[PDB]
Amino acid sequence: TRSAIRRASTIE
Amino acid sequence: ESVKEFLAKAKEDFLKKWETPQNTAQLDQFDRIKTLGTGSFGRVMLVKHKESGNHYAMKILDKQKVVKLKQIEHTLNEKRILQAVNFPFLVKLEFSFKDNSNLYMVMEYVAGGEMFSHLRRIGRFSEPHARFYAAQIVLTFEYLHSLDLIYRDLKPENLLIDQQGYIQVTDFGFAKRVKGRTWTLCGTPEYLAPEIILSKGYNKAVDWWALGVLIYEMAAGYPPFFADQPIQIYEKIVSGKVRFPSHFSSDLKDLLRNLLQVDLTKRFGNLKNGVNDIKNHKWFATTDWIAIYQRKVEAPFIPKFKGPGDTSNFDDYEEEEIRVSINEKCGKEFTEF
Ligand SMILES: Nc1ncnc2c1ncn2[C@@H]1O[C@H](COP(=O)(O)OP(=O)(O)NP(=O)(O)O)[C@@H](O)[C@H]1O
Ligand SMILES: [Mg+2]
Ligand SMILES: [Mg+2]
Repeated sequence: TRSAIRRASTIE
Repeated sequence: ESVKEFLAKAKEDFLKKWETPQNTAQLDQFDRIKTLGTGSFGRVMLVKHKESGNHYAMKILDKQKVVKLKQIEHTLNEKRILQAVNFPFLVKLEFSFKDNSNLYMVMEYVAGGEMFSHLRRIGRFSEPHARFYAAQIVLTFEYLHSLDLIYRDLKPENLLIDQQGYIQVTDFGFAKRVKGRTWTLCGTPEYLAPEIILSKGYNKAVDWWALGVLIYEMAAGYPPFFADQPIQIYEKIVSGKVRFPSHFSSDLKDLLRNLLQVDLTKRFGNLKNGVNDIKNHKWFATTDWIAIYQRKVEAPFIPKFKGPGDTSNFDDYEEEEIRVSINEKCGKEFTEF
Protein backbone atom coordinates (compact mmCIF):
# COMPACT_ATOMS: atom_id res chain seq x y z
CA THR A 1 0.00 0.00 0.00
CA ARG A 2 1.10 3.60 -0.69
CA SER A 3 0.93 6.48 1.74
CA ALA A 4 -2.12 8.71 1.35
CA ILE A 5 -2.22 11.59 3.85
CA ARG A 6 -5.35 13.70 3.37
CA ARG A 7 -4.99 17.48 3.69
CA ALA A 8 -7.37 19.40 5.91
CA SER A 9 -8.72 22.81 5.08
CA THR A 10 -7.29 25.73 7.01
CA ILE A 11 -8.75 28.96 8.38
CA GLU A 12 -7.12 31.91 10.16
CA GLU B 1 -24.70 32.06 -27.63
CA SER B 2 -26.10 28.73 -26.40
CA VAL B 3 -23.83 28.81 -23.33
CA LYS B 4 -24.85 32.36 -22.36
CA GLU B 5 -28.58 31.58 -22.56
CA PHE B 6 -27.99 28.38 -20.55
CA LEU B 7 -26.15 30.28 -17.80
CA ALA B 8 -28.84 32.96 -17.68
CA LYS B 9 -31.54 30.36 -17.07
CA ALA B 10 -29.29 28.65 -14.49
CA LYS B 11 -29.06 31.98 -12.64
CA GLU B 12 -32.85 32.34 -12.62
CA ASP B 13 -33.28 28.84 -11.15
CA PHE B 14 -30.59 29.58 -8.56
CA LEU B 15 -31.91 32.94 -7.32
CA LYS B 16 -35.33 31.34 -6.78
CA LYS B 17 -33.96 28.58 -4.55
CA TRP B 18 -31.54 31.07 -2.97
CA GLU B 19 -34.59 32.72 -1.39
CA THR B 20 -36.20 29.35 -0.52
CA PRO B 21 -34.35 29.27 2.86
CA GLN B 22 -35.84 24.38 6.94
CA ASN B 23 -35.61 21.16 9.00
CA THR B 24 -36.60 18.73 6.26
CA ALA B 25 -35.61 15.61 8.29
CA GLN B 26 -34.52 14.62 11.80
CA LEU B 27 -31.65 12.54 13.18
CA ASP B 28 -34.16 9.91 14.46
CA GLN B 29 -34.87 8.82 10.92
CA PHE B 30 -31.37 7.54 10.01
CA ASP B 31 -29.25 4.60 11.06
CA ARG B 32 -25.67 5.89 11.32
CA ILE B 33 -23.53 3.20 9.70
CA LYS B 34 -19.93 4.31 9.14
CA THR B 35 -17.69 7.35 9.10
CA LEU B 36 -16.65 8.32 5.58
CA GLY B 37 -14.40 11.21 6.51
CA THR B 38 -13.60 13.35 9.54
CA GLY B 39 -13.00 17.07 9.65
CA SER B 40 -12.21 19.84 12.09
CA PHE B 41 -15.86 20.57 12.98
CA GLY B 42 -17.28 17.05 12.67
CA ARG B 43 -17.59 14.11 10.32
CA VAL B 44 -19.44 12.75 7.31
CA MET B 45 -21.15 9.41 7.86
CA LEU B 46 -22.82 6.86 5.69
CA VAL B 47 -26.39 6.70 6.93
CA LYS B 48 -29.51 4.81 5.91
CA HIS B 49 -33.06 6.16 6.01
CA LYS B 50 -34.69 3.49 8.16
CA GLU B 51 -38.13 3.53 6.51
CA SER B 52 -37.29 3.94 2.80
CA GLY B 53 -33.93 2.14 2.92
CA ASN B 54 -32.06 4.78 0.93
CA HIS B 55 -28.46 5.57 1.85
CA TYR B 56 -27.08 9.08 2.20
CA ALA B 57 -23.92 10.90 3.38
CA MET B 58 -24.65 13.05 6.46
CA LYS B 59 -22.25 15.85 7.34
CA ILE B 60 -22.44 16.64 11.07
CA LEU B 61 -21.26 20.07 12.26
CA ASP B 62 -20.89 20.89 15.96
CA LYS B 63 -22.58 24.24 16.53
CA GLN B 64 -20.44 25.24 19.53
CA LYS B 65 -17.08 24.66 17.85
CA VAL B 66 -18.45 26.42 14.77
CA VAL B 67 -19.31 29.46 16.89
CA LYS B 68 -15.99 29.32 18.76
CA LEU B 69 -14.04 29.37 15.48
CA LYS B 70 -15.96 32.26 13.80
CA GLN B 71 -17.47 29.93 11.16
CA ILE B 72 -21.19 30.76 11.48
CA GLU B 73 -21.54 32.61 8.15
CA HIS B 74 -19.41 29.98 6.40
CA THR B 75 -21.70 27.23 7.70
CA LEU B 76 -24.84 29.10 6.70
CA ASN B 77 -23.25 29.76 3.27
CA GLU B 78 -22.38 26.08 2.84
CA LYS B 79 -25.92 24.80 3.34
CA ARG B 80 -27.68 27.67 1.52
CA ILE B 81 -25.49 27.35 -1.57
CA LEU B 82 -25.67 23.55 -1.66
CA GLN B 83 -29.47 23.59 -1.68
CA ALA B 84 -29.78 26.25 -4.39
CA VAL B 85 -27.15 25.09 -6.95
CA ASN B 86 -28.01 22.53 -9.60
CA PHE B 87 -25.39 21.06 -11.94
CA PRO B 88 -24.39 17.55 -13.07
CA PHE B 89 -21.07 17.62 -11.13
CA LEU B 90 -22.35 19.15 -7.86
CA VAL B 91 -23.49 16.78 -5.12
CA LYS B 92 -27.21 16.85 -4.33
CA LEU B 93 -28.50 17.91 -0.90
CA GLU B 94 -31.48 15.73 0.02
CA PHE B 95 -32.15 16.89 3.59
CA SER B 96 -30.82 19.31 6.17
CA PHE B 97 -31.73 19.98 9.80
CA LYS B 98 -30.37 21.02 13.20
CA ASP B 99 -30.69 19.89 16.79
CA ASN B 100 -29.48 20.97 20.23
CA SER B 101 -25.81 20.32 19.41
CA ASN B 102 -25.32 19.88 15.67
CA LEU B 103 -26.10 20.97 12.14
CA TYR B 104 -26.80 18.21 9.63
CA MET B 105 -26.52 18.21 5.83
CA VAL B 106 -27.72 14.94 4.29
CA MET B 107 -26.27 14.52 0.79
CA GLU B 108 -26.61 11.90 -1.88
CA TYR B 109 -24.03 9.19 -1.12
CA VAL B 110 -21.26 9.15 -3.78
CA ALA B 111 -19.96 5.65 -3.20
CA GLY B 112 -16.92 5.85 -5.52
CA GLY B 113 -14.67 7.48 -2.90
CA GLU B 114 -12.37 10.49 -2.95
CA MET B 115 -10.42 11.29 -6.07
CA PHE B 116 -7.51 11.55 -3.59
CA SER B 117 -7.44 7.84 -2.69
CA HIS B 118 -7.55 6.58 -6.29
CA LEU B 119 -4.88 9.13 -7.20
CA ARG B 120 -2.52 8.04 -4.39
CA ARG B 121 -3.15 4.37 -5.20
CA ILE B 122 -2.69 4.70 -8.98
CA GLY B 123 0.16 7.17 -8.46
CA ARG B 124 -0.79 9.63 -11.17
CA PHE B 125 -3.44 9.95 -13.87
CA SER B 126 -2.59 10.02 -17.55
CA GLU B 127 -3.15 13.33 -19.30
CA PRO B 128 -6.43 12.18 -20.98
CA HIS B 129 -7.61 10.80 -17.61
CA ALA B 130 -6.64 14.05 -15.87
CA ARG B 131 -8.21 16.05 -18.72
CA PHE B 132 -11.53 14.19 -18.25
CA TYR B 133 -11.81 15.25 -14.60
CA ALA B 134 -10.52 18.76 -15.35
CA ALA B 135 -13.07 19.43 -18.10
CA GLN B 136 -15.85 18.78 -15.56
CA ILE B 137 -14.22 21.21 -13.11
CA VAL B 138 -13.93 23.91 -15.80
CA LEU B 139 -17.66 23.64 -16.59
CA THR B 140 -18.54 23.61 -12.89
CA PHE B 141 -16.53 26.77 -12.16
CA GLU B 142 -18.04 28.48 -15.22
CA TYR B 143 -21.46 27.70 -13.74
CA LEU B 144 -20.75 28.70 -10.12
CA HIS B 145 -18.82 31.81 -11.20
CA SER B 146 -21.78 32.73 -13.42
CA LEU B 147 -23.98 32.90 -10.29
CA ASP B 148 -21.32 35.02 -8.51
CA LEU B 149 -20.31 31.98 -6.42
CA ILE B 150 -16.69 31.29 -5.44
CA TYR B 151 -15.88 27.75 -4.31
CA ARG B 152 -12.50 28.13 -2.56
CA ASP B 153 -11.50 24.58 -1.60
CA LEU B 154 -10.78 22.58 -4.75
CA LYS B 155 -8.58 19.54 -4.00
CA PRO B 156 -8.73 15.77 -4.65
CA GLU B 157 -10.18 15.06 -1.17
CA ASN B 158 -13.28 17.16 -2.02
CA LEU B 159 -13.91 15.49 -5.39
CA LEU B 160 -15.89 12.26 -5.26
CA ILE B 161 -16.18 9.72 -8.08
CA ASP B 162 -19.68 8.48 -8.83
CA GLN B 163 -20.94 5.16 -10.22
CA GLN B 164 -20.33 6.39 -13.80
CA GLY B 165 -16.82 7.65 -13.01
CA TYR B 166 -17.79 11.33 -13.17
CA ILE B 167 -17.00 13.90 -10.50
CA GLN B 168 -19.25 15.00 -7.65
CA VAL B 169 -17.95 18.14 -5.93
CA THR B 170 -18.65 18.10 -2.18
CA ASP B 171 -17.54 20.27 0.76
CA PHE B 172 -19.02 23.73 0.15
CA GLY B 173 -17.70 24.97 3.49
CA PHE B 174 -15.99 28.01 1.99
CA ALA B 175 -18.37 28.63 -0.90
CA LYS B 176 -19.64 32.21 -0.90
CA ARG B 177 -21.76 34.46 -3.07
CA VAL B 178 -19.26 37.16 -4.02
CA LYS B 179 -19.44 40.06 -6.45
CA GLY B 180 -16.14 41.89 -6.18
CA ARG B 181 -13.36 41.14 -3.69
CA THR B 182 -13.46 39.01 -0.56
CA TRP B 183 -10.87 38.64 2.16
CA THR B 184 -11.26 35.47 4.27
CA LEU B 185 -8.15 33.34 4.76
CA CYS B 186 -9.49 29.93 3.86
CA GLY B 187 -8.90 26.95 1.62
CA THR B 188 -6.25 24.24 1.81
CA PRO B 189 -2.55 25.21 2.05
CA GLU B 190 -1.18 23.45 -1.05
CA TYR B 191 -3.98 24.98 -3.14
CA LEU B 192 -4.19 28.60 -1.92
CA ALA B 193 -3.70 31.31 -4.51
CA PRO B 194 -0.92 33.83 -3.77
CA GLU B 195 -3.40 36.71 -3.43
CA ILE B 196 -4.97 34.79 -0.55
CA ILE B 197 -1.63 34.31 1.21
CA LEU B 198 -0.65 37.93 0.70
CA SER B 199 -4.00 39.20 2.12
CA LYS B 200 -4.68 41.31 -0.97
CA GLY B 201 -8.40 40.67 -1.37
CA TYR B 202 -9.38 38.31 -4.15
CA ASN B 203 -12.12 37.06 -6.43
CA LYS B 204 -13.11 34.01 -8.50
CA ALA B 205 -9.59 33.90 -9.98
CA VAL B 206 -8.47 31.91 -6.93
CA ASP B 207 -10.59 29.00 -8.20
CA TRP B 208 -8.73 29.01 -11.52
CA TRP B 209 -5.40 28.93 -9.64
CA ALA B 210 -6.63 25.92 -7.65
CA LEU B 211 -7.56 24.21 -10.91
CA GLY B 212 -3.94 24.56 -12.01
CA VAL B 213 -2.72 22.90 -8.81
CA LEU B 214 -5.34 20.18 -9.27
CA ILE B 215 -4.31 19.45 -12.85
CA TYR B 216 -0.65 19.46 -11.85
CA GLU B 217 -1.27 17.03 -8.98
CA MET B 218 -3.50 14.71 -11.03
CA ALA B 219 -0.90 14.50 -13.79
CA ALA B 220 2.27 14.45 -11.66
CA GLY B 221 1.09 12.56 -8.57
CA TYR B 222 2.04 15.40 -6.22
CA PRO B 223 1.16 19.12 -6.11
CA PRO B 224 3.56 21.79 -7.45
CA PHE B 225 4.09 23.49 -4.06
CA PHE B 226 4.59 21.36 -0.96
CA ALA B 227 6.99 21.31 1.98
CA ASP B 228 7.23 20.23 5.61
CA GLN B 229 6.02 23.54 7.12
CA PRO B 230 3.19 25.60 5.56
CA ILE B 231 5.38 28.73 5.75
CA GLN B 232 7.64 27.06 3.21
CA ILE B 233 4.62 26.08 1.10
CA TYR B 234 3.46 29.71 1.05
CA GLU B 235 6.95 30.94 0.12
CA LYS B 236 6.89 28.62 -2.92
CA ILE B 237 3.34 29.61 -3.98
CA VAL B 238 4.17 33.30 -3.71
CA SER B 239 7.49 33.02 -5.57
CA GLY B 240 6.06 32.53 -9.07
CA LYS B 241 8.23 29.43 -9.52
CA VAL B 242 6.98 26.05 -10.76
CA ARG B 243 8.98 23.09 -12.07
CA PHE B 244 7.22 20.54 -14.33
CA PRO B 245 7.86 16.81 -14.68
CA SER B 246 9.61 16.16 -17.99
CA HIS B 247 6.83 13.68 -18.78
CA PHE B 248 4.30 16.54 -18.99
CA SER B 249 3.27 17.46 -22.52
CA SER B 250 4.32 20.90 -23.76
CA ASP B 251 0.60 21.73 -24.03
CA LEU B 252 0.07 20.77 -20.39
CA LYS B 253 3.04 22.91 -19.28
CA ASP B 254 1.70 25.92 -21.21
CA LEU B 255 -1.80 25.65 -19.72
CA LEU B 256 -0.35 25.28 -16.20
CA ARG B 257 1.88 28.34 -16.58
CA ASN B 258 -1.19 30.38 -17.51
CA LEU B 259 -3.32 29.09 -14.59
CA LEU B 260 -0.42 29.16 -12.06
CA GLN B 261 0.17 32.76 -13.06
CA VAL B 262 0.72 34.81 -9.92
CA ASP B 263 0.01 38.02 -11.87
CA LEU B 264 -3.78 38.35 -12.04
CA THR B 265 -3.37 40.50 -15.18
CA LYS B 266 -2.25 37.27 -16.85
CA ARG B 267 -4.00 34.34 -15.11
CA PHE B 268 -6.24 32.29 -17.41
CA GLY B 269 -9.88 32.41 -16.45
CA ASN B 270 -9.47 36.03 -15.32
CA LEU B 271 -8.73 37.69 -18.68
CA LYS B 272 -11.14 39.42 -21.08
CA ASN B 273 -12.41 36.17 -22.57
CA GLY B 274 -12.94 34.60 -19.16
CA VAL B 275 -13.28 30.82 -19.07
CA ASN B 276 -13.03 30.62 -22.89
CA ASP B 277 -9.24 31.00 -22.75
CA ILE B 278 -9.16 27.70 -20.84
CA LYS B 279 -11.77 25.96 -23.01
CA ASN B 280 -9.94 27.04 -26.19
CA HIS B 281 -6.44 26.05 -24.97
CA LYS B 282 -4.67 23.41 -27.06
CA TRP B 283 -4.50 21.01 -24.11
CA PHE B 284 -8.32 20.78 -24.36
CA ALA B 285 -8.57 20.62 -28.18
CA THR B 286 -9.90 17.05 -28.12
CA THR B 287 -12.48 17.79 -25.37
CA ASP B 288 -16.15 17.65 -26.40
CA TRP B 289 -17.49 20.11 -23.84
CA ILE B 290 -21.17 19.39 -24.50
CA ALA B 291 -20.61 15.63 -24.37
CA ILE B 292 -18.89 16.03 -20.98
CA TYR B 293 -21.80 18.08 -19.64
CA GLN B 294 -24.28 15.51 -20.98
CA ARG B 295 -22.18 12.79 -19.31
CA LYS B 296 -21.95 10.90 -22.60
CA VAL B 297 -18.14 10.45 -22.53
CA GLU B 298 -16.95 7.03 -21.39
CA ALA B 299 -15.06 7.57 -18.15
CA PRO B 300 -11.44 6.34 -18.05
CA PHE B 301 -12.01 4.63 -14.71
CA ILE B 302 -15.13 3.40 -12.93
CA PRO B 303 -14.83 2.43 -9.24
CA LYS B 304 -16.35 -0.87 -8.17
CA PHE B 305 -19.07 -1.25 -5.54
CA LYS B 306 -20.84 -4.27 -4.05
CA GLY B 307 -24.34 -2.88 -3.78
CA PRO B 308 -25.76 0.12 -1.95
CA GLY B 309 -24.08 1.34 1.17
CA ASP B 310 -20.77 -0.30 0.23
CA THR B 311 -17.87 1.74 1.64
CA SER B 312 -14.80 -0.13 0.33
CA ASN B 313 -13.71 2.97 -1.61
CA PHE B 314 -13.20 4.96 1.63
CA ASP B 315 -10.54 4.83 4.32
CA ASP B 316 -11.56 3.58 7.75
CA TYR B 317 -11.95 6.09 10.55
CA GLU B 318 -12.18 5.90 14.34
CA GLU B 319 -15.87 5.89 15.17
CA GLU B 320 -17.35 7.73 18.11
CA GLU B 321 -20.62 8.55 19.83
CA ILE B 322 -22.50 11.49 18.34
CA ARG B 323 -22.90 13.92 21.25
CA VAL B 324 -26.30 15.63 21.35
CA SER B 325 -26.97 17.79 24.43
CA ILE B 326 -30.14 17.85 26.55
CA ASN B 327 -30.00 21.62 26.18
CA GLU B 328 -30.16 23.61 22.97
CA LYS B 329 -26.86 25.27 22.14
CA CYS B 330 -26.34 28.43 20.08
CA GLY B 331 -29.98 28.69 19.08
CA LYS B 332 -29.89 32.35 18.05
CA GLU B 333 -26.69 32.01 16.04
CA PHE B 334 -28.23 29.38 13.72
CA THR B 335 -31.86 30.53 13.35
CA GLU B 336 -31.43 30.82 9.56
CA PHE B 337 -30.19 27.20 9.21
N1 LIG C 1 -21.81 13.29 -0.48
C1 LIG C 1 -20.77 12.55 -0.07
N2 LIG C 1 -20.76 11.23 -0.36
C2 LIG C 1 -19.72 10.49 0.05
N3 LIG C 1 -18.65 10.87 0.76
C3 LIG C 1 -18.69 12.18 1.03
C4 LIG C 1 -19.69 13.07 0.67
N4 LIG C 1 -19.40 14.35 1.14
C5 LIG C 1 -18.25 14.20 1.75
N5 LIG C 1 -17.76 12.92 1.74
C6 LIG C 1 -16.53 12.42 2.33
O1 LIG C 1 -16.36 13.01 3.62
C7 LIG C 1 -15.14 13.79 3.64
C8 LIG C 1 -15.33 15.00 4.52
O2 LIG C 1 -16.32 15.89 3.91
P1 LIG C 1 -16.03 17.44 3.80
O3 LIG C 1 -17.24 18.10 3.24
O4 LIG C 1 -14.74 17.66 2.99
O5 LIG C 1 -15.84 17.92 5.33
P2 LIG C 1 -14.80 18.99 5.79
O6 LIG C 1 -14.87 19.02 7.34
O7 LIG C 1 -15.16 20.35 5.25
N6 LIG C 1 -13.26 18.50 5.29
P3 LIG C 1 -12.11 19.71 4.98
O8 LIG C 1 -12.71 21.17 5.04
O9 LIG C 1 -11.54 19.53 3.60
O10 LIG C 1 -10.92 19.61 6.01
C9 LIG C 1 -14.83 14.06 2.17
O11 LIG C 1 -13.45 14.34 1.93
C10 LIG C 1 -15.27 12.75 1.52
O12 LIG C 1 -14.35 11.70 1.76
MG1 LIG D 1 -13.06 18.59 2.44
MG1 LIG E 1 -14.46 21.98 4.20
